[PDB]
Amino acid sequence: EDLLPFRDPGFRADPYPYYARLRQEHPVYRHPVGLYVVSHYEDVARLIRNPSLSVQQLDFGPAAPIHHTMLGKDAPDHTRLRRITNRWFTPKAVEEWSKVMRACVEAVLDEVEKGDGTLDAADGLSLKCTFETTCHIFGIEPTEMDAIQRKTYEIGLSLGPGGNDEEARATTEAFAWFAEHIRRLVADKRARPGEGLIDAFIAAQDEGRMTEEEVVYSIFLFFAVGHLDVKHLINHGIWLMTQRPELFAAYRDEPEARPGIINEILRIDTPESMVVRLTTQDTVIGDTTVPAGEALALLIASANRDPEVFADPDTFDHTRPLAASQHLAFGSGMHGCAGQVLARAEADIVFSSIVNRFSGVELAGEPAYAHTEFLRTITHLPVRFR
Ligand code: HEM
Ligand SMILES: [Mg+2]
Repeated sequence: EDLLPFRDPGFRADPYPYYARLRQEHPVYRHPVGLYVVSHYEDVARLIRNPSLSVQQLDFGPAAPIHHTMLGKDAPDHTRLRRITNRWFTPKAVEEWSKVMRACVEAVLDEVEKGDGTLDAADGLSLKCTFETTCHIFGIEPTEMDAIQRKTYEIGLSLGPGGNDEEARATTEAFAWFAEHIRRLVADKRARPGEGLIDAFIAAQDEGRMTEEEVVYSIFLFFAVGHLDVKHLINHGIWLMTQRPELFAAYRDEPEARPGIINEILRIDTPESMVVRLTTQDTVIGDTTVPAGEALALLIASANRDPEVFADPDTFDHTRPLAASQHLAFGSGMHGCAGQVLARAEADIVFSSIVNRFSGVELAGEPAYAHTEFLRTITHLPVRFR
């Protein structure tokens, strides 16, 4: 705990002042859990691109199956796996996915506009539409959305460095649920092939480029990333529009401002706080040398609030230089988000659909949260459109 008390409710609600104290006093902090925590932008940016840091040799504990996915592999296995999916998430591919996302979003807003204008924008929009888009990509009908959201969040608790024993058991149970669910999806597609990403994983398996477990857990990974951080971008952006009507107006009236707005939502409340790596050689980080064999937590959320890069960093300003494009919310280096183009498209579709159809959005109740040391989480976001 000490300077980063992961399970403390105050820290989870607002960790930014804790990051600021670390940046000032301990840029490389040896945390009691056995992590070296790295809080400055300059150091995070260099390390996340350093090819000597490993994910494959990290102990993921109950989340070990992530080692059967690109997220849990070092090169060359990383390259092998990532090359299978690269063509599915290019700007060209995203043009197709955008039509699906747009239709889903527009259908939700049609129900809203025909009713009383109220919506839980979390379960009823950001989750629903990102999940349905992911299922279209895979080539399946949408089912088990609630379980998939819940069990992804459960796994997230163990990926956070504050995870405990009870959370670990729920995590292994979640992976068993996912593997059973996904094996049925794959069996169905072997029996009746389509043209979706699941079909592409099956083809890769049949060509000897992936194992059966790599197929199953890679589908898991895309279920999780297809909705988890992107729904926070959407949720937090909608919440900001309820608080800041000038942001609603700018999104609608200034198309050139839109990347800057997306970027500033991501910078101010980074959906995933950190990425973890293992050193494989003595690693110099400023005035500290970390031995080989040590786990590093690269605090992207702290980097994103570092005043050496972002002036007045705790203030939301969508008009920042270079559209706030220096943020590290999508990571960087070998593992830099494979879904960035899709995520930015999905968020843009939601925000543009809202501001082109309604005059404003307001809160219709108190939001609910489930923040952790690792994940920012809006669980319920009751709004009214007009
Ligand atoms: C705002 C939304 C998102 C944010 C902030 C985000 C952030 C990140 C970050 C920080 C990582 C790096 C993890 C590391 O270095 O350990 C990552 C990896 C990845 N993300 Fe995203 N992500 C988002 C949306 C998506 C979406 C919609 C997809 C869907 C394809 C996706 C797919 C991935 C994949 C597959 C990886 C692993 C890449 C690799 O290991 O080479 N992400 N994401
Ligand atoms: Mg329509």
